[PDB]
Amino acid sequence: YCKFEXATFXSC
Repeated sequence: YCKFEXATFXSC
């Protein structure tokens, strides 16, 4: 899986 912040994603 990949982590995200909605519209601020910056992981995975």
